[PDB]
Amino acid sequence: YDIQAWKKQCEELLNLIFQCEDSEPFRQPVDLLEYPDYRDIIDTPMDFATVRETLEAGNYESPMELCKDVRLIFSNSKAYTPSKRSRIYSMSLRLSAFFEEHISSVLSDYKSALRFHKR
Ligand SMILES: CCn1cc(NC(=O)C2CCC2)cn1
Repeated sequence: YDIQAWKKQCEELLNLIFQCEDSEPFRQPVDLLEYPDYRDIIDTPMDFATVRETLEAGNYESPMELCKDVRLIFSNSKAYTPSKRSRIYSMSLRLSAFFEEHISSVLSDYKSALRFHKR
């Protein structure tokens, strides 16, 4: 029933993601010098350092907001990929499955804690 517990849970999940080799293309913003057309395709860049910094700044109110930004990292990779078999996109799919597997309980616990608070 702890309404604040999601924050440390998200910090720990981000630490695991940064240890994962599959996160390396997503740890910092996409390099616009190496992918010069990136902003012609992607409206809202997102990366894991931006997510971590937003969390540490106290600029997420809920784990749902964090989850929306993490999902944007994956949807950007899918939208920019030239192929569904591309290396970076394939890494995003594995990392997304890992993220979804771990965020599920964080979201469930937060929503149940909030329902208890408003009972
Ligand atoms: C396929 C386009 N794309 C590029 C990346 N990553 C980078 O450019 C690295 C420079 C630091 C992050 C991820 N996706």
